[PDB]
Amino acid sequence: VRLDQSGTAVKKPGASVRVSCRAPDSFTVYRPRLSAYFIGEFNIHWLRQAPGQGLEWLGFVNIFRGAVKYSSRFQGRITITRDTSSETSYLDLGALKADDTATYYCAWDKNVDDNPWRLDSWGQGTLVIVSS
Amino acid sequence: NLWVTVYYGVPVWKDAETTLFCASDKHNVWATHACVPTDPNPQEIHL
Repeated sequence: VRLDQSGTAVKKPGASVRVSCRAPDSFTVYRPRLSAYFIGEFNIHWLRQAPGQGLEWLGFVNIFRGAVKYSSRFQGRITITRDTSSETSYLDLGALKADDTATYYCAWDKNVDDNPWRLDSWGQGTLVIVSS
Repeated sequence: NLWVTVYYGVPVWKDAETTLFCASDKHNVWATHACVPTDPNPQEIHL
């Protein structure tokens, strides 16, 4: 599935950042027995990569009703929301620190029991720069 | 002499009309998903 992300953003310390991740025509599934387009139970994962560092997991949102799980390293200053109408996901990070400069990726998770935590498709990545 | 003997399963067929169900190997107009999954190896017998 194709993922589209918002452009580069530059912020000052203590500000707030919002990065958009759109997954067109992928929020809905067709349960044939029920004969309708229902919203599937997909998970959109949010990850960041510091310059030259490894990957780090931020949190993921369940498309069905917006269930969220947040990494304890970011609890209290991160909010991941999705809009089923626009098929977009929003990462709202607050109290940005100078070490948050990273490329933030949104990933698509089919949420299949047989294969857990499968981040099948990835966005192009968004550069977020924080400095004074 | 002779006597009547009944046989089961003889290869005898008559022309007839009957309902035929679908089988096939995104959602489509023909509802091919509703068709039963066909056998991967069809059986064909030469008469």
